[PDB]
Amino acid sequence: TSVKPIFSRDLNEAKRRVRELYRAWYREVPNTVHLMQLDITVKQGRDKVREMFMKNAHVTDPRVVDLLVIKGKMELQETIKVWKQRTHVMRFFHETETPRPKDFLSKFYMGHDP
Amino acid sequence: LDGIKDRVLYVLKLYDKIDPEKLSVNSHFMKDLGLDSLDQVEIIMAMEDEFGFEIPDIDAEKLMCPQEIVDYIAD
Amino acid sequence: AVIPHGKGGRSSVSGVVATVFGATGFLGRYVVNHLGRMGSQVIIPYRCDVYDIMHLRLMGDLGQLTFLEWDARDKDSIRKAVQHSNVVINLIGREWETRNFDFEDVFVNIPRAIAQASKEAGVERFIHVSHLNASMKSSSKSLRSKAVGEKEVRSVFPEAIIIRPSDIFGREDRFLNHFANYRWFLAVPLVSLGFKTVKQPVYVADVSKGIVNATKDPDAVGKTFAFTGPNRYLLFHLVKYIFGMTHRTFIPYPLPLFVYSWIGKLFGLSPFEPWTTKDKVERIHISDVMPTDLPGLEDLGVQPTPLELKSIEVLRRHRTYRWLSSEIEETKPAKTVNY
Amino acid sequence: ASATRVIQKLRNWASGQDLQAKLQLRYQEIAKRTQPPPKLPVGPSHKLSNNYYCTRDGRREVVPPSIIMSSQEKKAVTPAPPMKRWELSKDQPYL
Amino acid sequence: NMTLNFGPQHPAAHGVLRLVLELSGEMVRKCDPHIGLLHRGTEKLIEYKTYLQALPYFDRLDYVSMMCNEQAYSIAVEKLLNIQPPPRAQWIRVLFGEITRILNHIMAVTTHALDIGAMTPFFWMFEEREKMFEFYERVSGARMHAAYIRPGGVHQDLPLGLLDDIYEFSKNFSLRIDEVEEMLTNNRIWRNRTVDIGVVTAEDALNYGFSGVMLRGSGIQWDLRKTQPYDVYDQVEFDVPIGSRGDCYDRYLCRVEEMRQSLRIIEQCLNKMPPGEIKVDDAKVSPPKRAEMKTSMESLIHHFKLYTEGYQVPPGATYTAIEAPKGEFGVYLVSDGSSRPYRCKIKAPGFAHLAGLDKMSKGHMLADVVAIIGTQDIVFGEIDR
Amino acid sequence: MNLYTVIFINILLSLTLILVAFWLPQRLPFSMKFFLVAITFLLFDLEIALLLPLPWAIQTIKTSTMMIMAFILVTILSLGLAYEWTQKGLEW
Amino acid sequence: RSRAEYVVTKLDDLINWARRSSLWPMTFGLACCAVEMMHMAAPRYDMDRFGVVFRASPRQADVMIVAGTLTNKMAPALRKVYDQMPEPRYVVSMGSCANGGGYYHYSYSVVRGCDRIVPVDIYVPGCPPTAEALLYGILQLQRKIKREQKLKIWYRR
Amino acid sequence: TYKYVNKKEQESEVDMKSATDNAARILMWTELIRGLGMTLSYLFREPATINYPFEKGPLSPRFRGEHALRRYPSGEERCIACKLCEAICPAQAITIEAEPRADGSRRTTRYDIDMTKCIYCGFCQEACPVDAIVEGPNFEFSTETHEELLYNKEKLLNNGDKWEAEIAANIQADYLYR
Amino acid sequence: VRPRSDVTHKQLSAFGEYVAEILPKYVQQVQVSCLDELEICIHPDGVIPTLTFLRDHTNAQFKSLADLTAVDVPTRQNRFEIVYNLLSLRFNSRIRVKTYADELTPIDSIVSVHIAANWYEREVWDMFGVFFFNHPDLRRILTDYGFEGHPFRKDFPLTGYVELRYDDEVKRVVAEPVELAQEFRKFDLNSPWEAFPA
Ligand SMILES: NC(=O)C1=CN([C@@H]2O[C@H](COP(=O)(O)OP(=O)(O)OC[C@H]3O[C@@H](n4cnc5c(N)ncnc54)[C@H](OP(=O)(O)O)[C@@H]3O)[C@@H](O)[C@H]2O)C=CC1
Ligand SMILES: COC1=C(OC)C(=O)C(CC=C(C)C)=C(C)C1=O
Ligand code: SF4
Ligand code: SF4
Repeated sequence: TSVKPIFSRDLNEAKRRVRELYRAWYREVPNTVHLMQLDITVKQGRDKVREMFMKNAHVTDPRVVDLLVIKGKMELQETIKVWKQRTHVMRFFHETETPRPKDFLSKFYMGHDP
Repeated sequence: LDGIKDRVLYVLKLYDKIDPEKLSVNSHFMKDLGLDSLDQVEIIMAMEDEFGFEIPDIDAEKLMCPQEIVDYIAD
Repeated sequence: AVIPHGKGGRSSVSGVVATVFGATGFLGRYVVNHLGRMGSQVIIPYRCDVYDIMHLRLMGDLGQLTFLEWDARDKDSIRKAVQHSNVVINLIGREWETRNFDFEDVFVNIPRAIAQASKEAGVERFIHVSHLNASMKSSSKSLRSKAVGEKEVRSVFPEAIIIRPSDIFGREDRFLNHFANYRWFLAVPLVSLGFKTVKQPVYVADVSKGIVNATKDPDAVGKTFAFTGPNRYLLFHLVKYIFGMTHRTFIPYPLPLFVYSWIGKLFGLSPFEPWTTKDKVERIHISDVMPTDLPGLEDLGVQPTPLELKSIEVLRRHRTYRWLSSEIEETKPAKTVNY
Repeated sequence: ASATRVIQKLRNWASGQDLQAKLQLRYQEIAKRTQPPPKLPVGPSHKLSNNYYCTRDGRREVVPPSIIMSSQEKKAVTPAPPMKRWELSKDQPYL
Repeated sequence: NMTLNFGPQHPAAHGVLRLVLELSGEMVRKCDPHIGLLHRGTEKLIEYKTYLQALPYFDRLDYVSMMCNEQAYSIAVEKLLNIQPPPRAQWIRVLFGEITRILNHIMAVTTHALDIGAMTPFFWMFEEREKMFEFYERVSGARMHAAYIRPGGVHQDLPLGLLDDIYEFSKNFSLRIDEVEEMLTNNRIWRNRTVDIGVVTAEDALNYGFSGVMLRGSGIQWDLRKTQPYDVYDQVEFDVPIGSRGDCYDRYLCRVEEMRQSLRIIEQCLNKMPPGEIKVDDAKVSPPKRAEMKTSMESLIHHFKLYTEGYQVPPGATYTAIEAPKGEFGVYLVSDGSSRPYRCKIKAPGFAHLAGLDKMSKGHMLADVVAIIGTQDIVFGEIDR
Repeated sequence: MNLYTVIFINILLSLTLILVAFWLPQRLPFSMKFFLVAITFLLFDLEIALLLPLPWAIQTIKTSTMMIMAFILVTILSLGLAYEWTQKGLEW
Repeated sequence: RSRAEYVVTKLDDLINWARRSSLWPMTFGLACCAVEMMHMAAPRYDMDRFGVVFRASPRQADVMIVAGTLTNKMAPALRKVYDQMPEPRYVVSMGSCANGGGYYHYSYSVVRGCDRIVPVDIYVPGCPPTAEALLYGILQLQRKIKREQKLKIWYRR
Repeated sequence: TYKYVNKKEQESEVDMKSATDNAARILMWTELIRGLGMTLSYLFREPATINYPFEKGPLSPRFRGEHALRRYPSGEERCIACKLCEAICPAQAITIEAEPRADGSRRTTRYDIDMTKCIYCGFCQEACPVDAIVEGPNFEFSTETHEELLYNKEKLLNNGDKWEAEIAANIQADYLYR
Repeated sequence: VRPRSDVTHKQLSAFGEYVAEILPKYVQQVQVSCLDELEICIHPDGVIPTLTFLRDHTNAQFKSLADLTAVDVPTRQNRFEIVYNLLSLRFNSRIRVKTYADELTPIDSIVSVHIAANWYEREVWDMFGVFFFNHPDLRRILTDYGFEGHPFRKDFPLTGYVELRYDDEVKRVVAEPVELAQEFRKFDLNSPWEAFPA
């Protein structure tokens, strides 16, 4: 315990920042899908944003959250100030890779080490 | 104002998750109709468009029922 | 056999050594893609100069793709290609009867010799591809001839899977690009003003994935699957929709086919790959058959992908700078016809 | 080389320098190949006597850093003597 | 501001550079150079490689000054082992170090001109550069990427004809500098393109960590070769070519002078190279001679262990800086007692210089930026590492 | 006609090339400086015009007036240039 | 000789000679192999003699020489420049860094070969592949371009 | 010792003669003409290029070039699979697995140098005790396909047999140095 | 055996004491290596203060920042060991000030003290993940635009988790989990025998 605060004194204040970033991404998804001529649906993309913002829903510690948005903000900057081209963005969608089943029987049938 | 309220209701009706039936000016989706925190933020965003008015998070967080939205939109 | 080891991506092994004679094709390109992604051993018989098959090299890994010189008239070339393959996939097809190859050859004659040898070799399974709705009596010589083949090959190779795809939707496809390219033509002829020839497109990948899944599944033997699609369409919406995404005017004007078969004959005379074919024309206005058959997609494991979803990518090259940024959402969808 | 005198004279003039004296192309001035076999010298430590390694192994006679001011009147001292000003060259001070 | 990126394929971008330029009209108001296009992981790979098998990596960080780069690792590892190279080896490293600064400067001056538009200076000097590589190849076997300068001493003795051939090259090389000297030093067109462009003030240069010809060009007098004499730079006499004002011309003129001063140092090295051994005689640090390992057991054991396992340098950490042609090249090698390093931070004269591009290229045209990168002599191998 | 004959061959030769070339194979960049130059250019281009008849005007019987006129034109435009220099114009 | 086959063999021989004699290469300029070619462009081993252009923009380039490591940040670009080159186009992979990952194979930031990104025609080996060695590789591309028989294949197709 | 480049020692006050000389330098582009003279001069110099196929740029004995595995004059391959050539390879290029041959001798069942992985350092040449793996002179081994560049024992042994005569001469010239 | 002059080990040692005395609130340890190099060690809070004193003190002018790096000792609670190497062109001496930073306990930025650090601090964030407060523009410099993970951390796999290839189906470069065709052979090299007391 006894940790020093990075930018947010408590999960509460930190959550404020997450809200802002969500908004940012939400407002940006449409633009990217147009400035990058990505073949995705704005709605679809906006769900992806939600996915990511929740993939890390479990974090309880304020410090971890604060870094997470710093990093998140940095990603947005790379996508609104466009330095990240389609190949970079579409990677988020994991479009080419073949999905792996998580069913035990499925894995048994395919991989030595699951 | 009633029309404004209609606009508010209109937006909600549009949002997918919100259920038209449960929807009522007194419904608090955050606690009632089951909208997630993030969803509430998204709703406010749609309102910001329909009403062309920006809402600070501080206040937006305070707005969790459509009536409350109407009230803020009012002022 | 080859025990399948690995995590599933390139540089891994799946144990499918497969001759694929017509890989250079639009469908082919995709077939080699998945086979290579999975890690299968792919032998690609080719006749066109090496320059044209370079696009296939990066697909697949080192020592996973082997290219062999092969001539259809020369039986020996087919013989050595299948020497060490255990799966043979036949995608040999064309739309324009070429001077030295007739629809029979490209569809029935050659695809027979091939499977014939494959058996002599002892290949476990042969997949033969023939166009959808292919009656031995269908109007287009092409479709009928293809039908003739699916029969024969069964006698040369029993229990040989016969996937029968509809016209395919994909980048570099004809079905979608052809119509979109009618732009050059000021008017876009459409027999019966593009009506009563409901058509069900199928994404190329879906077809490819399906085909690949066949190679690695015991359920398919003697099966005549039909990869069809996720939605049917009267040719009218399709044509306009295309023009819609291309953002180019749509001027549907009906043209009596009897005269139009003649237009196909005209371009057909072209020495360099006639753009339209008498046999094409008929095919285009040949109504898509109904879906009562060994199911293909989904049945073989891939859920079809709606046309509108990826249409944007196929038709983008045809737009103008003005519309390049435009997106699918801005445009409208076409309407299906369960009929 | 192998240039008619006139071309050389034009060359030297147009360039403004006796380029012939210092040609870039190499001709029979470069060290011949197959120079004689080399018997290289063996250095120190090859003595067969009084050559104990313990007396010639700086590798690990090195010790852990010396520590000052560990946490666990007086004149001011600089990192080192103030540097000495460099002096202008004498062959070619300027240019 | 019409954002435009100086994309990698463009020749002026050194192959990998994505300068996001904001063009306020043709005048460029901001640059945000996006390096990283050649980051190879050079310093995470070294942690997994023994000290000798990581030497090669140092020849590929700045790829135009190979041996001077591998003289910084060699000095570092040598410090951490409290071993010193034999006298002949130190002269050979100074001989090869100045051949590399002539080689880097011919690279920097001629390619800068290629960018500005002068094409002939590159061809005349590049023929003089293959003459020089030959010296690398004749001493190591590789035209570039030699691996000759080893962590202790150098690898093999100079072939018996090299010093005569280095004299013949050095004897006639100065006319070759004189010739581009006439063709690109007074041309009003060069001066106009180079003079008063990218002026950097003295204190700003120290603050931005420029540390190189960029430091010396604005008049600060700092050469790690005279201030902190590494190897034998205490027994050779040379004049640091300090420039006065800082424009890209004064920096060019300084680079042309250092080529001339290096010929003065190369002369001294050929005139005074000592008879002796080229690698320290401790079999523990430098591998045993081919005949010895094939006739004496102590030598085979020492050859087997050194090649298979390593020197096992004593635990410690050092930052050793040498004056690489670009500027101060330093290796912060942290070492556990293990034969393979723990960290190797390559300070690249170039990471600091490219940072200065935004400040230096201020109130300047699209064309000036091409000169600004050219006068930093930036090779992206060192910056990207 | 003789010119017409030559010119159409000239276009034909070029159209032939491009045709074979295509057949054998088988947003806000603005700086007033740029606009300003174009303008100056015409002010100078117009003057070139008022100066072009000078070869015929040399033979004019007056002569004195010719030169008096021509010298005034060149001088007044050059002063225009002078003020262009003095002002930020021509200083890009 | 008289045969539609002979006329179609001789005319590609003509088309192949033109592409072979004038290959305008486009060097990305990654890492150091670009230097070992700047030496090929230089006077000891002129490339122009052979009909090679020292500097050619992508749209006017017949050959792309990938010299140097193709990091995972330059890959997305190489493909773009390869994709934007005119159709008749060929790739020469120079350096063990490009044809295969070379030193830096196991790095997390280096693509293990440009063959993964762009189809490669001739692979020139060597850490700094010597400049003659590149010149041999370019000459090997010319031998590959002579053998191609595009017109013959169209005639018997 | 330092040296000022581009530092004007003093302010030479303009003298008409000086001014004229200068003005002439700007007006009649005198220095520009000086530059043209230099290039005209070389136009007359002999070009340094070599006919590449017919003539070859000189490489001395230590040139590393292409890997080869040598054999004893008797015909027994030199390698005895000590596998330290694998240990010191910086790039992880050489892969060696061995087993006692029927004769009972030690030999490598598989020796694979991945040349695309190899960075031609020449340490393997250095490390081998029997000096079985050597850096051969040939540099021209460019290959159409990536697989050809990967080399197994048979290609290297064959490479060794083809270039053994020159490899022996090269090692003969440089062994005293090593 | 290298020649060592104790003049320096004495000069530098004294300076160390001088710095320590002047900045006792932050200096924890000040040592001189056997290689005559000083290495004041400061509490992370003393980043701004200790540097500034060295950049602007008449008796210790340390004008240029040679390098900013972060070794990562995973065992150490504070994982990173930010090391700043400085040079004094006036006194021809270098010093190193090294602090400790854990993954989520950021260090102050010295871009104010030396603008050289603007880039190196971005380099330390990209590779190791330490964060620098008050940095003008902290953003990945060396890694790819979409890279996930900090690479030079000792806990990051060399080959990494993603590699790129061109896929025809999608006609675009596409990441895939890394699949290597010859894994990095991990030779164990440490010998079971020590060398000296050290
Ligand atoms: N819309 C569609 O694409 C549909 C296709 N199909 C079937 O799927 C198969 C693949 O179609 P698709 O890829 O579009 O066809 P393509 O026109 O792309 O050609 C397929 C391949 O067949 C090869 N080929 C054609 N003729 C000959 C010949 N005489 N000798 C040797 N090889 C030959 C071609 O090689 P090369 O170019 O080197 O000669 C090519 O690589 C076809 O057989 C077709 O019947 C069925 C329904 C719809
Ligand atoms: C000397 O500095 C550099 C160049 O510019 C002159 C580059 O062109 C290039 C790359 C250039 C090409 C296109 C060969 C590199 C690698 C370089 O280091
Ligand atoms: S191959 Fe050798 S030389 Fe070419 S880039 Fe990679 S390392 Fe530098
Ligand atoms: S070192 Fe020489 S001998 Fe020992 S294995 Fe490698 S090659 Fe064979």
